[PDB]
Amino acid sequence: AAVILESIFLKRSQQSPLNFKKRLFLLTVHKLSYYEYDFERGRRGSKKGSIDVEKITCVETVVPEKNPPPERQIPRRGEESSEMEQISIIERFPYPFQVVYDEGPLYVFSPTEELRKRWIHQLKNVIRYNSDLVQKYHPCFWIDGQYLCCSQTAKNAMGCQILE
Ligand SMILES: O=C1Cc2cc(OC(F)(F)F)ccc2N1
Ligand SMILES: [Mg+2]
Ligand SMILES: [Zn+2]
Repeated sequence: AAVILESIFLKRSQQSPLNFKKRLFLLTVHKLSYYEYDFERGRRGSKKGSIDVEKITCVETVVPEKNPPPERQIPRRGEESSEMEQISIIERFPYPFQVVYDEGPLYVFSPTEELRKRWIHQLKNVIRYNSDLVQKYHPCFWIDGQYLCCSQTAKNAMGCQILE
């Protein structure tokens, strides 16, 4: 079923210290998938996983990390080169969004706000007919065994904030 979006994003892996990995994400009408990227040949490398779109309960932005490492900091502008600074789009991923399903949240970092907006808008569209949409979500990341927003310690805890 047609490719809706295809992007290189930094994702937080399921667990140990948190691990972030640069992966290609593919949205079709029924599946969200991710791949090791084959940079040299310009293709999808090895498929690493998939979830059914119909298992998604919620998709929203995530309050940014207070102390992000450089890989997730917003570029200052002109600190890399004099003009045409575009390679940041595969080097820096400071705009995070979350896909909630049964297991709890998947954290994905987008290199630009516009790309994050498109992914959220297209994800909301494809999950509109989902049976288990929640009207409550966590605005902050779950880190060190709890959600920063409400200190709850089940990854599948009901959201502490209502959705508009
Ligand atoms: O380590 C990981 C990264 C990841 C992403 C994910 O969502 C998916 F497939 F991309 F839609 C589901 C499971 C996992 N486990
Ligand atoms: Mg660089
Ligand atoms: Zn919360």
